[PDB]
Amino acid sequence: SGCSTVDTVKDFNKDNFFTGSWYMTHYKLGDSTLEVGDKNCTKFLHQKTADGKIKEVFSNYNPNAKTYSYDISFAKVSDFDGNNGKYTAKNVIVEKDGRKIDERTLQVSYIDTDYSKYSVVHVCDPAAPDYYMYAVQSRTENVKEDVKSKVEAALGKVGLKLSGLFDATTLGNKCQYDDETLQKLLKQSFPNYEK
Repeated sequence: SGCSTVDTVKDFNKDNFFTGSWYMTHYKLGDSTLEVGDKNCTKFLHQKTADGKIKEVFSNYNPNAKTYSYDISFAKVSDFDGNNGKYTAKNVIVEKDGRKIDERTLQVSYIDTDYSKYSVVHVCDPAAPDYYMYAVQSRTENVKEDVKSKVEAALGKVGLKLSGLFDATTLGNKCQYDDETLQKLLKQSFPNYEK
């Protein structure tokens, strides 16, 4: 019980992964049937800087409530497990302006990625294992048709199929992403979490 350990991408290229932005297209969150409050449109921006810091800023938009939530993962190259797509991050839930609301530790496991199109991840809180997430992620709002099977294989490894996940792209026509806040918080200094 607790957080599941999943095999991860071998030879993780941080520099090509932690650049630009990603969209979360499909996902499973916990064991229970998904409620409308957990049906969100998520986009995140990240960056790895020379100092070795990794930073990821999430915009989570719930079309049903027309509300945004924001969180930021902070990690350092030295939090990664060797050369695998695996690491621990301090994830902070914040307001638009970056004020801390709550914080937790996440274990992030990249099951697979080709860097330029898609990634498949497992995220889990070692202190709240009932909060686990398996997610499909894309450089575009939809996963590009020509990698749909390369993705479905990855999900295969973890006992899942794409159709077995919430398709966030059913929200699409109502999906919104707070690019302004994303850009602003990425640049913004967080001395309580940097280092």
